[PDB]
Amino acid sequence: MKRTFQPSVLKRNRSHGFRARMATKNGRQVLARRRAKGRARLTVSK
Amino acid sequence: MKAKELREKSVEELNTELLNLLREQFNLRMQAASGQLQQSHLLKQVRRDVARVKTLLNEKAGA
Amino acid sequence: MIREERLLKVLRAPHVSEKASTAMEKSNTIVLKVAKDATKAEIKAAVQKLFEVEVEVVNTLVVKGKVKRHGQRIGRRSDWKKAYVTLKE
Amino acid sequence: SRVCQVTGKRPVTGNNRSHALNATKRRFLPNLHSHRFWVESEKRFVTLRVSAKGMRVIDKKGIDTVLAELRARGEKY
Amino acid sequence: AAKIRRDDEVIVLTGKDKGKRGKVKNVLSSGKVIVEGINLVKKHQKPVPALNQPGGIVEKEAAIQVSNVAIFNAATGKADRVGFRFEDGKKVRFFKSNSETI
RNA sequence: CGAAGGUGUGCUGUGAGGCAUGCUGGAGGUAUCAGAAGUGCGAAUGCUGACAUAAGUAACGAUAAAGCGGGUGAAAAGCCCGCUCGCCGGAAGACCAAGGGUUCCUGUCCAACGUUAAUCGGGGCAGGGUGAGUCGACCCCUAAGGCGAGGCCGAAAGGCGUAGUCGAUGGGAAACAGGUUAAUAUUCCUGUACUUGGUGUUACUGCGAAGGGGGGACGGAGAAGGCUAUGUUGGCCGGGCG
RNA sequence: UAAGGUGAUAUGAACCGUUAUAACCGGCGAUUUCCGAAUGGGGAAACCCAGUGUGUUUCGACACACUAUCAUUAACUGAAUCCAUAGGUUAAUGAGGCGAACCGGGGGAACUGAAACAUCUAAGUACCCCGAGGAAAAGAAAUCAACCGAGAUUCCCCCAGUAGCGGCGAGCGAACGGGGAGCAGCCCAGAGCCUGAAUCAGUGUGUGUGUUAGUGGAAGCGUCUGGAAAGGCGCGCGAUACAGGGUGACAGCCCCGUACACAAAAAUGCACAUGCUGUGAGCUCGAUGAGUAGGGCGGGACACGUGGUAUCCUGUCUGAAUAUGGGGGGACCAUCCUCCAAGGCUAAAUACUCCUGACUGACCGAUAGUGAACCAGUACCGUGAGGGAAAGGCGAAAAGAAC
Repeated sequence: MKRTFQPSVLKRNRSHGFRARMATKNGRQVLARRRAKGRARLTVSK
Repeated sequence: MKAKELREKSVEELNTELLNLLREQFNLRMQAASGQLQQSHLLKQVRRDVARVKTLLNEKAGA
Repeated sequence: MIREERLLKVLRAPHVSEKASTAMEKSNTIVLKVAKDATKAEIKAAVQKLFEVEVEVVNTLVVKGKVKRHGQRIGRRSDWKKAYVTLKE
Repeated sequence: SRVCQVTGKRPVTGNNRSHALNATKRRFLPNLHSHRFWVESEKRFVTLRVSAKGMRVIDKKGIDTVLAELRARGEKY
Repeated sequence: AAKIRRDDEVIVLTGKDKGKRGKVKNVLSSGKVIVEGINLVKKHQKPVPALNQPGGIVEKEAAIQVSNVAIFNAATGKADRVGFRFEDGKKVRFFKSNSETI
């Protein structure tokens, strides 16, 4: 069985990284909601 | 040190004092990493001295 | 200028180990912990002007911190830079 | 977007009403056309996206003052 | 702005050492002073062999609350409350019940 | 000279209840009459924590397989060493990419972890370890694609796209053999090299781009030849004659 | 202000102090790495790569500063194409991003109710987007009224679940008028007499009262139980202070406070008087907002669902008179009454609480109260959006158990 999560940091950073949220308006709304909740990891960047 | 004593000094004397303080800082931190300096506290005071000189090196140099 | 101030600030500590001692014997190479910025040219300039010794070549590596546990806190140690400074024969 | 430059007309909204009074959201669009007007002040042609009522305005009040209030409101021509 | 100071002599108003007097060694920011030879606790001093080790059961002085001590009057011999007056431009302490400066 | 709470006992009321007092506990409680309810639980395949039962039961994760001696230790079927036996060997060996992130190495510890014990460990703890002009990234160039000044379009948000600018999984300069650490090596060391730029005199001299031309620069299948990697044999060399 | 300190877990080490530049607290300053609107280009956030100019070169390189885009303005150029624009360069100013609710506008559901359901409801709600402010919106009658009159807007209580609207069902629901809170009016469409005219927007000068550190601040002893007195008993005192909190058990007189009386070098907030800069004031004469009012068709809002439907806004096609005139008074006509659209600005009464301080509670007390009293938006779960715990208590004092 091959599972659904086949990791890759390039596709991870291109799909859910900080600049991929900061490109669009809805990603900036995502970041505003993460800061309003107060989360430690804003995105998955490292 | 006496901050007023550094207020009575000039640009060149304060620059030579800054470079001498940084040299003494380097000697002390290499000695502290080497094993000596039972008296550690001088480290802190030397750091503060350099900061004070840089304050006047902005302040006497002009507003 | 502000050259020699940077030279005073780049060096941090000498390293003491088994590999450092074997280096200084078998290769006349000193091992020392530098700042994180620390280009090799300014490392060579600093050790030449402050330590009165001519320098052949400088290798640099980066030592990553170990993720230690204290009590229950996970804490990473600080990330520092090591330099093998080779002296002239 | 479908904005008349002279009159400021926008597409407005409303309902399709049926014969059984079903209401569906529709839009009313302005009668927009691009027309080029001969302005003899700067003595060339200026294209404007205007409504037909905007053309009637330019026929009533001359093009030279309508371009002046267009310059006043800060539009492009 | 501090009534019981370091080298003052005090009496104790409350405790196993009530009425007994002594001079204050040190003042701690927890609202507690140490008065030597007045509040003796018997600590079991554990030896930790990376030094020289006395060991044993050593009696030392514990912290007593500053509300429990009061400045000795040293004339009549009873406890006295102290306040602050401006005998001259430096603020100074003084005993109540007789206007005498400490 | 002992409150709430807890835990017994004795009384008492038609009942929900109440009063007394023993032990625990160690600082709160509250008459009477009024007032206000998050006011009374056994059930909702209720929710949360604790604890049972099955039950010391099934199981202990490839049917590649172990046996003995010595050591260490409080203790050895499992650790270390040694000798035999077995298993893989187009892998169950050796190098990497991705992905992990210190799991690597040494000393020390055996509570928890390890489906058993553990003196062992990928476990805890302290220290150590990653060395590059040539390897890779970064860098120069581009594909699919993305973003995209102006622009065009769209109630607003925004959509599409030009010039550009990113984008490798592709194209582009250069290093090998031997040795060395407990842990790194085409990185350190020895020997022998190579590449690209700047700078400075020297020899001649028309050079110069964002433009032109070439080159880079390319499919599948098949077949043959020449080689080499590599292996076998013989010679040679060192030991043996059981 | 200060005789004690070097933040906490958190000991230790080396020090710094005590009459004043130890430490602490406050006003103003300085420095402020990198990412982020991220602003020199790019990028997989916290990284890579530059260009230009100046000064420092021991010649291997350094150190600063500038270089985004858009809008507006201004200056140089500048095509097709004489002219000229388009375009290009440069400078100056301004904007951009974030933030809890309140506010205004552009779009805009469905579940649901109607005991089904399509008109209707839910509902202009949820939500999305744009924009601004400490409030915002409106706002000075082409308004109501009734032959009497009131005089801008907003908010609260009545009118009134009333007139009405409505598959006349489910439901929706005014106004006039009355009582209050708060009250404030103006200006351009244009000239002449005139220029510090009644005032407003900004700088300094001064005063008051604030805010940002602080200071002083009353009066209790013996005795019994008890580990410990603040408790019991007795005998006193203060109180413009018996709010509160600690103190070895319950303290007005032990402490910090409290009532009270005071305090600011420097920075601001609000009132003033004052002095510059812009700006008009006040009399006379005129003018008085045209693709507009209205109409036809299609929608929407008014409580009002096209109905006999007044009024308002509009996508579309038309289209006046212009104060001897025009709007409205709920189809419409005539007479009366009342106002003057097609241009603007405006305080207060009103809404809200991310945050700051103080005070309060017939609010909770650790399965409660915030998800979170404890290193909680944490561990952990998920590719992501996102979801999301459990966990308080020795003692008075560690005196935390030497041997």
